[PDB]
Amino acid sequence: QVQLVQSGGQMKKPGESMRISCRASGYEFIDCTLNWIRLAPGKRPEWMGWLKPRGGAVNYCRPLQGRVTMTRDVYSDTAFLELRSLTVDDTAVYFCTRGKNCDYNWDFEHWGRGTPVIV
Amino acid sequence: AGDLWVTVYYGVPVWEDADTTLFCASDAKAYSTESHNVWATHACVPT
Ligand SMILES: *[C@@H]1O[C@H](CO)[C@@H](O[C@@H]2O[C@H](CO)[C@@H](O[C@@H]3O[C@H](CO[C@H]4O[C@H](CO[C@H]5O[C@H](CO)[C@@H](O)[C@H](O)[C@@H]5O[C@H]5O[C@H](CO)[C@@H](O)[C@H](O)[C@@H]5O)[C@@H](O)[C@H](O[C@H]5O[C@H](CO)[C@@H](O)[C@H](O)[C@@H]5O[C@H]5O[C@H](CO)[C@@H](O)[C@H](O)[C@@H]5O)[C@@H]4O)[C@@H](O)[C@H](O[C@H]4O[C@H](CO)[C@@H](O)[C@H](O)[C@@H]4O)[C@@H]3O)[C@H](O)[C@H]2NC(C)=O)[C@H](O)[C@H]1NC(C)=O
Repeated sequence: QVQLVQSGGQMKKPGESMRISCRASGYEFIDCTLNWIRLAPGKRPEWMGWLKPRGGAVNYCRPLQGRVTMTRDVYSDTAFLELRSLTVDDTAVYFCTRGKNCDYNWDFEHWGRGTPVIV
Repeated sequence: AGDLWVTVYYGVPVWEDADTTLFCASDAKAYSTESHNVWATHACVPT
């Protein structure tokens, strides 16, 4: 089976930045697309953008266009996400997520263990 | 002007001892393509 081990959830303050990693295993890191879906209190699970680790191709969600920055070290098979200009509202638990197969990104069978950031 | 003749049969159930090249067939149960085996390679035909 595949698994996505993640970073520890840091404690932050508004008007700052955060960076949370996500290491993948059990599959070819390049062949499949990875997402970042955070979950805040009560709101629908918010998808922020997918990352295709071939050539770092990305597609960010409209409200996050400007703050979000999804990268990856294809060598350490690690997925990175930076989020500047922090808010108490964008506070959430973060989950790196790849689909069922590489033919379809949106069936998220594989989730990573939640990383809890506090703002 | 005879009685018996040579008659030829194809598919006759006979064998002789022999040495030949033998190829490999694997059980194909190795799911992980990443972690591939040194003996049960991809060239092994499926069982
Ligand atoms: C293809 O071609 C494309 C187009 O050419 C390329 O696209 C470009 O890509 C680059 C990225 O590679 C992108 O760059 C941006 O860079 C920003 C960094 O700049 C900031 O800092 C500088 C430096 O200021 C400090 O240093 C100087 C001296 O060096 C000093 O004079 C300053 O006072 C200041 O010093 C301070 O500190 C010292 C410490 O000692 C003190 O002593 C001192 O007293 C000071 O306190 C600033 O100059 C910048 O300011 C600009 O941007 C701000 C943003 O609000 C403006 O307010 C500011 O007026 C100025 O904007 C100018 O340009 C605009 C547009 O023309 C004018 O309207 C305006 O009037 C000014 O003339 C920066 O503060 C970086 O921060 C930035 O990212 C941020 O901004 C974007 C929006 O722009 C946000 O969305 C982000 O979220 C970030 O907040 C960005 O990365 C270029 O902008 C981009 N080009 C365009 C047109 O967009 C492309 O790369 C190329 N190649 C490919 C492959 O595509």
